[PDB]
Amino acid sequence: DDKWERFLVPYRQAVEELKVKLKGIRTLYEDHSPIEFVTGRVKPVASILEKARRKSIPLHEIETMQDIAGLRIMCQFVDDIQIVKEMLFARKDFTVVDQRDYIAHKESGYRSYHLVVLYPLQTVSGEKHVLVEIQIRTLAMNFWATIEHSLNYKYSGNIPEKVKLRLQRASEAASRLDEEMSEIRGEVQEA
Amino acid sequence: DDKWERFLVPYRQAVEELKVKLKGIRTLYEYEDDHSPIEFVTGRVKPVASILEKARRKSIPLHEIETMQDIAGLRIMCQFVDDIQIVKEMLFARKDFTVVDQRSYHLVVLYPLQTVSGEKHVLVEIQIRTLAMNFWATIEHSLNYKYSGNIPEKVKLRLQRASEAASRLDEEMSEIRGEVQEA
Amino acid sequence: DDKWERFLVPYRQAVEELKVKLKGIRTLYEDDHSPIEFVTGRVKPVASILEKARRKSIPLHEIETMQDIAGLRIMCQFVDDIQIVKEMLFARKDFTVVDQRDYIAGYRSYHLVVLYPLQTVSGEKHVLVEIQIRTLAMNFWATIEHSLNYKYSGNIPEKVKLRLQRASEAASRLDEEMSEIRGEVQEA
Amino acid sequence: DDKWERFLVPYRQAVEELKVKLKGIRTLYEDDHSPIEFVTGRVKPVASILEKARRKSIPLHEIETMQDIAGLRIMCQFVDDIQIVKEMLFARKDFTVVDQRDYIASGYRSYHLVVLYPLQTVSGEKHVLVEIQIRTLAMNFWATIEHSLNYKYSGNIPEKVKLRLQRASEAASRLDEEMSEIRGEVQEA
Repeated sequence: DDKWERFLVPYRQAVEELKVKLKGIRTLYEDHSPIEFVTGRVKPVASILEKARRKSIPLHEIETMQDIAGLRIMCQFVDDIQIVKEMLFARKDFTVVDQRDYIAHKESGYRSYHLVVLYPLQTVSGEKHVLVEIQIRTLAMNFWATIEHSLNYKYSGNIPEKVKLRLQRASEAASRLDEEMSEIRGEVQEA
Repeated sequence: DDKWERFLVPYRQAVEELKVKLKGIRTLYEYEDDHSPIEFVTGRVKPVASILEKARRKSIPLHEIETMQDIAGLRIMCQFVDDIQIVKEMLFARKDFTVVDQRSYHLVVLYPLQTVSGEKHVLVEIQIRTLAMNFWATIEHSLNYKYSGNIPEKVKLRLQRASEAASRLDEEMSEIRGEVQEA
Repeated sequence: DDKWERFLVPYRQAVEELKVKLKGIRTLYEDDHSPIEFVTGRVKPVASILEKARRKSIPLHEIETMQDIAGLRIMCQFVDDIQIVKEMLFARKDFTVVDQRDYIAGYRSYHLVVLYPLQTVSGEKHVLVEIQIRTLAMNFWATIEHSLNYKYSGNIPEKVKLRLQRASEAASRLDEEMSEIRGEVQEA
Repeated sequence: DDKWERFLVPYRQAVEELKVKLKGIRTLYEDDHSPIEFVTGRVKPVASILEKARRKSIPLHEIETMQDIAGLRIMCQFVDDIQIVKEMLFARKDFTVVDQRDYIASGYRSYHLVVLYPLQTVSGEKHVLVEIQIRTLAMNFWATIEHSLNYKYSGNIPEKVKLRLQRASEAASRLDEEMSEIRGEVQEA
């Protein structure tokens, strides 16, 4: 079982390196920083196994899983997301290998931009390329998604319809808040 | 002004001590693992510039700065409106400081800081807000800064609209929470 | 096994709170000489708790009496800094000192034990926390001694044991020359 | 003076990124003996850059040629670890080594190398020089003290204090020698 913890060591180190890197973006800006804060997480073994058994994964290719390592970048404004995206695409300390835009959204109201990078981790024995998922979200998107995640866990994937209807209303309310915020930003920018 | 950096030392330490304390609440829950009434905690000591400036707009003599309740400040952000009362009650029950005032919900605590030369009781303001309110409030504060306290009418309208949208979001979240708890 | 990590939660939080407090001392000083160089803290792993419980025959219902489930280490530059730190700790009002032992007066270290009034969700929990105060040279020697004793399962060969003893004497002489540097400057 | 802190921002970020990288080495090892005990990093204060800026003949036009505005220190338990860390650093591909100087071979002992770190910024890449020193714990202790004394006495320690500092460097060296023999003995497994 520490074969697991030995397997996850590079993923954890990739996340810590990328956290300090991405947090440097906001520091460099202190005008308006396009990043409010940054979090990162390596998937717990249980959650790796559960998803592997839910999506057809024999345990020998789990290394194909794109989100064992994950970061989340939270932005104040919707337009900040495109800015962060472009910064990430320009970085030379990793390469972007995949992306998908749920901002351009899901049936329940999930809003988030995803990309996956291949991070060239320097190890004791040389280089190891590890997949790291990076999501970019507004604060309001992140708030809604966090609640949805908690409810799906609490109800084991079967949220009762009365709660699901309200969750869907909350996603629209979060979306409207982001729209009003966008109007504020655009109006300030017509400087 | 090294006079300043020395004056602010206790305030900064009180904030760091209180941050680790309050962040421990969430930790206590999420082993548990049910719902933490705290989502996150931030803290800041007011910059020398902003202390002086506020001192001069409500007419405060330089020997009366230590009376200011918000040189040191923390902010506690909660998911749900109902969490705010839960956090409030937790803070009133803690024995490692005393609550001396209250009125976003804010309270002020007196923190018995241990220093090398003995004790120093320092005032620290604690604001408790929902995430949605914090988001609006951060933008309002920034605009108030950018426009030096006189926000233009075309921006203030949009800020009011954002405030209403934040309110609607908190209301839906509250309804979600209300449905879940009657389990 | 989930019972264990819930049991250790208060110990971890006590350590994190004490670390930030004790690191504040150096901050308060930094112009002058800080009696503290750095601060570390650790909660003993369940494995190590159980094993010590079995060597000093502690019923699992009595483990909470163990003084070093939670531990901090304070490292100082000079031997004289240790007395200064000791006095600071005895004067603090955010905990109470309940025990101490001085191996400075080849293992060298000062130990004390405090009772920390941890604020929890359900009220107060008083937790025992061991605080060791050491010079850098002392901590270095003790760290090596601990590692070897682990590698050799408590039975260090005589050829390694002789060198470890000479090393503790070298560490002690290093501290002595450092003390003389301090004693002279101080005689300003 | 705000030009100073904008100037130092990349240096600070380079140090923070390299700290997390180098601290990952020990983690990777824990199980086994880590050749690294701990890692610190520092950007030089404006005052100290300027003072060094030409008591050592450097125009502020070319401050960036200074190799130690950004600095890291790697502390090892054993003298033999230093060579291991050195070889690890030369093998890394996330920077390039551009200079080195060896005082393992006043009583000062330390191995130095200088790397060029390709910092990703908002405006593209910035290559910054970062000095990395590798020291035993006992060496680092002594050097920390000398540096503090050199500050107290504005760069010329009086000799009655300097003599003892030399005796102290010799005491640290002897501690390292016994530890080396211990390491040297255990490995003969």
